[PDB]
Amino acid sequence: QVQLVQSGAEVKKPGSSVKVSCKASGGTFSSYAISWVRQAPGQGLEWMGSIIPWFGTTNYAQKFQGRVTITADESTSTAYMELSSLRSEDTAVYYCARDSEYYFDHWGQGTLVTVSSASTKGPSVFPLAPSSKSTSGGTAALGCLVKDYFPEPVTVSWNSGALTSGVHTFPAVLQSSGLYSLSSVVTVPSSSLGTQTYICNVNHKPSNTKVDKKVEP
Amino acid sequence: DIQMTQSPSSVSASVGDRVTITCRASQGISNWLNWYQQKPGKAPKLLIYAASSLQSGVPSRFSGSGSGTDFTLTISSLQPEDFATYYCQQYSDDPTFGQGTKVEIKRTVAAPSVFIFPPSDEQLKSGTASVVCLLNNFYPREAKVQWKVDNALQSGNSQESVTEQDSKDSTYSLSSTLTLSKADYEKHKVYACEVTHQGLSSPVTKSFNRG
Repeated sequence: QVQLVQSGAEVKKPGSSVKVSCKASGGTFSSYAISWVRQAPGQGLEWMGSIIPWFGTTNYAQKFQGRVTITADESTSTAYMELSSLRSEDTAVYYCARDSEYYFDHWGQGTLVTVSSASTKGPSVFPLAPSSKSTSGGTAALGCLVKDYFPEPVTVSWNSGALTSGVHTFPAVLQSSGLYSLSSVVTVPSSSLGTQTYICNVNHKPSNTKVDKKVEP
Repeated sequence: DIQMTQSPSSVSASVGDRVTITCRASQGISNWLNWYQQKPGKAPKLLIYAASSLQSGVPSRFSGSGSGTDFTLTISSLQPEDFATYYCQQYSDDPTFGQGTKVEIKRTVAAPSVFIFPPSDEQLKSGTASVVCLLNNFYPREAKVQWKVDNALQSGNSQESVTEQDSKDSTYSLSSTLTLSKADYEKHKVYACEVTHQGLSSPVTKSFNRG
């Protein structure tokens, strides 16, 4: 299987530099180029450049020439994208992709880099307990409230990814304070609330927040 | 250099419908035109390369055609999982992308399932009270939530967001959070989320009495 695994989300102050990594599965570096593509949140896609891990040769898009450096470490099968002199408009999800020179056929999961001078804050995680007020025809809704964090993103899984059916993880809301909040909910059988364990796994990589919250009736 | 223009900006269509999306280049790019599918929050996925070559594992209902400047992506039988934004990309010169076409699915009316969550003991101890109202799996997306505290309409103390369309049942869900101080929360009895939606003939109230 082909997989490209990128480094975590980061906050960076204006004028600084960010370096995103991209760990490729075996065989990739010996047969393919690696491209970097960015996507401003709520916007479209923009190619930054490519590296051929074989020869170490690079090609950069005109608009990033001088600001971007793409490197490859063949010993670890890891590619890197460094973007210097960061400005507010460099806030985007950065993707690495396997590049045949004719298409991008596999893409990393993406890395959200937020360029901001504001303080990083980890969320509090509160349970949304199942009760008589969250039942409907034999089903029960439960969840987690992930409150007061900056910047994006928070990711939520349930039971370490083993619970996906009926999960809704909502887009973040921006509070008046500049902090974000989000909810993640799941609907389950009401019958088994006494025997099953439900844990929301909340990650906020910019603040090293990693919280596993058990949600009980 | 080469600019890509996609049409339309969005399409809404029923399951089984034929969907046609077009991509135009500012100059001739031969057949070096790729199509990607992107789900909200996820990485783009290659569907078609070299204008008309179907990527491995991609359903056959996807097809591409064109050469030169005018290109089309066709979904022959739209499925709920086809909800996504679709991007074209030229690779004749330095790669550039179209601005995307959002494809959404039309389906039958579904009323929301409405739930309410009082503040957790953990949060109350910290000095804040967030009350969450959940509207599950409704269609269409237009839904109205009003918060009432002791029958008094609230304003300025709530935030809400809606999900992207569901990839299996084509519905939407909505979460609304009412936030007040612990002190304010304990001055009132009844916390009510009142929901208006096409699938409901009258507003539906979901409420609890504090305690």
